[PDB]
Amino acid sequence: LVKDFNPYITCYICKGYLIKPTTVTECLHTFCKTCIVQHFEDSNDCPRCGNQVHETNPLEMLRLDNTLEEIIFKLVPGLREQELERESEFWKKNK
Amino acid sequence: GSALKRINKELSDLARDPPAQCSAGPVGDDMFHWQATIMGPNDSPYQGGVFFLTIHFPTDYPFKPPKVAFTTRIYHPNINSNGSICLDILRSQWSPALTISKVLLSICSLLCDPNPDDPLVPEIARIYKTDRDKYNRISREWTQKYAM
Amino acid sequence: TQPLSKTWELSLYELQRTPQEAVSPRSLHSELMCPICLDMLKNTMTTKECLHRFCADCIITALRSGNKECPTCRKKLVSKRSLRPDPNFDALISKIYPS
Ligand SMILES: [Zn+2]
Ligand SMILES: [Zn+2]
Ligand SMILES: [Zn+2]
Ligand SMILES: [Zn+2]
Repeated sequence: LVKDFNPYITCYICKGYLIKPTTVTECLHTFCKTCIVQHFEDSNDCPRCGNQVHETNPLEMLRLDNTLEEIIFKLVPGLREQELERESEFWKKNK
Repeated sequence: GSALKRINKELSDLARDPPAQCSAGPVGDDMFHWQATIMGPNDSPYQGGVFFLTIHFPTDYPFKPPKVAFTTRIYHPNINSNGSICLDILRSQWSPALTISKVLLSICSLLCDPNPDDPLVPEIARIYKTDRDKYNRISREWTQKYAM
Repeated sequence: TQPLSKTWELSLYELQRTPQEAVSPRSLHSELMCPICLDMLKNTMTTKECLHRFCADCIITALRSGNKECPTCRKKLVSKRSLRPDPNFDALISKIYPS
């Protein structure tokens, strides 16, 4: 049941599936790329555990988790295509 | 037996995903002693050749590299008459995430693109640098003479 | 590879994106494998610099020694601080392969 994996493959910030999963390396907590990048625009704390990143530019401590993305795409078939479609709808409406 | 376990996994991986133009496996049921075969790469002057190698795994594999040498004589600036191979990843640059599959592929790339500024056979490196035609000619000749 | 300011720059799509609202384990072989022992990850430890994953025992044995580099991508591992346990990856593994 795809539902059973939700806790390990969803974003603590937006509660949806992890999209371009991005890891805060100091505490190894992972979020959508957009979610964590935008959070860091006015905070230095991990949104999950509150651990403060020590660099002036918190983006220095981010890494894309490509392995996790591939696992998520295999656990949630169709997700890869749904997000590409979602993006396509945006550009078609704005372009 | 962690080394033996690792070697066995590699064997299974090779059966599932063999490296292009290469094969390898135990000689007569000694898991720590393998033979490999490399078909001469198409791009290279070794084209058509069949090249045999011997592989000896150490007891603490994969944390120490395997010993890999050619048993087929070959005209190449980085491989000598003992069949010893000058290849970074076999010595100074080994890593425990490497496997025989990856080593064979690197050797193929070495056959395609020699490193004359890190040789084992000076005269061959000299010839490769200063006269490619002659290097190709003799490479091909040695391939017909030894790599049946 | 790319400058930091490029890597994390969000597209116009990404600046307005909304959540994506919430089969056989065999196909996950590569993703769950330890690059050192070639078996499924146990007691996962993950490099801070490159997010490469190894069994605790595997990477510890490798580092000592060693060259003090990530076995997968060769990046320097400045210290003991350079690795950290990944319990969430272990739990995901456990849900994929229950005991
Ligand atoms: Zn999110
Ligand atoms: Zn955290
Ligand atoms: Zn391992
Ligand atoms: Zn790495």
